[PDB]
Amino acid sequence: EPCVICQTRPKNGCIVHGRTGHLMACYTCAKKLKKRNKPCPVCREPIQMIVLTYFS
Amino acid sequence: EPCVICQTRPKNGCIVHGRTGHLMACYTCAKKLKKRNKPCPVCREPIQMIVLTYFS
Ligand SMILES: [Zn+2]
Ligand SMILES: [Zn+2]
Ligand SMILES: [Zn+2]
Ligand SMILES: [Zn+2]
Repeated sequence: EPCVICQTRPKNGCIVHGRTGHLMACYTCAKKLKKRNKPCPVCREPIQMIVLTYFS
Repeated sequence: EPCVICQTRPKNGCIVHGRTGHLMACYTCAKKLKKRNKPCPVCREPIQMIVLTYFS
């Protein structure tokens, strides 16, 4: 299923905080949250980085 | 599908290199690769870090 935010792009934007990540959003939408200094939408941890994730 | 290495755990071990990640192994198997100084199994980039990834 697509990014829960835009419903258009795949869930390829891994929201990384320490050793864990929440993957529920696209890279574009996750980056927007990081750039706006917003926390992770599912766990409220501050975002360290967005990783463009490929499901090999 | 499960981790392509152990066939037991989920694909929750994101192999991070720069801004991208390859997600095909579990955290346990991916950590073994990083600890043994192995590159990413699909792209041969050095592994910067393993992120335990939850698919939401
Ligand atoms: Zn999106
Ligand atoms: Zn989170
Ligand atoms: Zn495994
Ligand atoms: Zn790779």
